[PDB]
Amino acid sequence: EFILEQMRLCLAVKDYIRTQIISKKINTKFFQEENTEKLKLKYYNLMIQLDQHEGSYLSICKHYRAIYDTPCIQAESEKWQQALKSVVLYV
Repeated sequence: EFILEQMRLCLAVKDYIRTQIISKKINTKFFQEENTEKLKLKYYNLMIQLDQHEGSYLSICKHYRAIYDTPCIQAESEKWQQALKSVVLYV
């Protein structure tokens, strides 16, 4: 949480390069979602904003495919519908 929090602060500063620099320290430290789903959701909801800046239209597809985590995501049709719609829209 500590190392993830300052990413939003850097976004507030509007310094994308530093955000992309600091984000690389969490890629290998996955499987933190075994008991903390909301932390994983918060993490994924930031690279979407980050990559939307310049032109990256395919990595965000990978993120939305990664929103296929614990059925605490897909058992909520009211938002699961658009969660699975946006991936096929962005492909």
